[PDB]
Amino acid sequence: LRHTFVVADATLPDCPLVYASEGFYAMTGYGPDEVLGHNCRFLQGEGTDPKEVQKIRDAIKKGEACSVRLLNYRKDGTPFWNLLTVTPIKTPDGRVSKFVGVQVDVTS
Ligand SMILES: *[C@@]12=NC3=[C]C([C])=C([C])[C]=C3N([C][C]([O])[C]([O])[C]([O])[C]OP([O])([O])=O)C1=NC(=O)[N]C2=O
Repeated sequence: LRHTFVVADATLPDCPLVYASEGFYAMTGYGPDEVLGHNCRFLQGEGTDPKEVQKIRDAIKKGEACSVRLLNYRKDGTPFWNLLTVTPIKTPDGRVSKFVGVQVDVTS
């Protein structure tokens, strides 16, 4: 039902976020001044499973949509489960331009 959504700029090497819904900011606890121009890998931490992470990277590198479940931590430290889904956006000539991801706090 509910879920946040963001846009990452693939034209840039590190895939920084260039847009985030109001839910993303509220959920994560960070403000646009702290997220724009960055990679949401900053929401990851100790419990975060590096193997799951390793899957998004590859999907991205390979430029394929992908969904995985990762443990993320809000700005206050409180952790939460993130059911993330990443989708690539290719130009008419096949090249990838942006990446779109939909986050969902499935902490149940
Ligand atoms: C972040 N959501 C998110 C949304 C998009 C559109 C993309 C492309 C990536 C993410 N990430 C994954 C992260 O940026 C990175 O791709 C992986 O960490 C693998 O690369 P590294 O170089 O860091 O090993 C998001 N990850 C999250 O944990 N939370 C989000 O909301």
